[PDB]
Amino acid sequence: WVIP
Amino acid sequence: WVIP
Amino acid sequence: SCIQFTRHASDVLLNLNRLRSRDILTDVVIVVSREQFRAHKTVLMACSGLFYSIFTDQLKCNLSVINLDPEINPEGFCILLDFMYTSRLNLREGNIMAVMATAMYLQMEHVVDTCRKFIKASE
Amino acid sequence: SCIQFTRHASDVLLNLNRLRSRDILTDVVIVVSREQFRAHKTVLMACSGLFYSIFTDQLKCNLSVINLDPEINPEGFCILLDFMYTSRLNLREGNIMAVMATAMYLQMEHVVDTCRKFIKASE
Ligand SMILES: N#Cc1cnn2c(Nc3ccc4c(c3)CC(=O)N4)cc(Cl)nc12
Ligand SMILES: N#Cc1cnn2c(Nc3ccc4c(c3)CC(=O)N4)cc(Cl)nc12
Ligand SMILES: [Cl-]
Ligand SMILES: [Cl-]
Repeated sequence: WVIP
Repeated sequence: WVIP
Repeated sequence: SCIQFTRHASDVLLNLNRLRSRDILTDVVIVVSREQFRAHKTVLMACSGLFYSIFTDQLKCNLSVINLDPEINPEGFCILLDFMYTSRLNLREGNIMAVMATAMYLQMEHVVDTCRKFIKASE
Repeated sequence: SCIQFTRHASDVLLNLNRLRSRDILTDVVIVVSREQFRAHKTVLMACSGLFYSIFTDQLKCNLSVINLDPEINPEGFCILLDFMYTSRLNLREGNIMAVMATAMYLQMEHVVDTCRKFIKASE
């Protein structure tokens, strides 16, 4: 999971 | 396009 | 010896979400209490262990309407349906419990994982 | 303020290709001369300007069989259909001309681009  |  | 187009899978998913927004080739309505959500069975199966089980069933595969358990929260479902079609999860303090419960029911393990990690960080 | 699962779009596409291999929820047969290819209209539209045009048509949207132009090469179509469902393009010296012609007909601009670049490098 990432900060887009 | 890339070499996978 | 294939070559691979990096953005292809994302581009496909973007067009599947455009089809959903325009209600094109949607083949099921998911009923969550008083709310209805139109979707494509193939996308639902590709994202959810629950829908994969439902739509591989020789009878349920032909249903146009699927009613979820009355304990399922419509907003939580909405957030997860948006995630299915975009890879983006609108996870907030006010919705995390509903999102995690919905993801457990829908059998969306990666969403459950992250909900568990975000909850553990706040305790 | 969304979070994003990096592998989600690829995971969706992998499951769409699994559905195709098992012939689950396929809703169209593409006929290319003597050969037939089963697929999902939603994936075809998401990948191809030609299929996007065909399946948004108020009459063609309901057809179960689509016949391509007799000049279309079945292997070239097969290679492009595999690309649609995997992001992988089996581009070879022996098939590049057929793949490029098929990609132009199907309106798959990124495939056309690369075919043009690979041909330019060999001349
Ligand atoms: N054919 C087919 C096919 C269509 N969909 N699909 C799967 N869908 C799925 C099943 C379980 C889970 C998820 C997705 C996300 C998650 O957390 N669990 C799996 C397989 Cl092995 N195959 C298929
Ligand atoms: N709704 C919808 C929807 C479904 N599919 N789709 C598009 N599919 C497409 C159209 C043109 C081209 C390609 C894909 C690859 C290419 O080279 N050209 C576009 C839009 Cl703007 N919208 C949609
Ligand atoms: Cl997931
Ligand atoms: Cl393309």
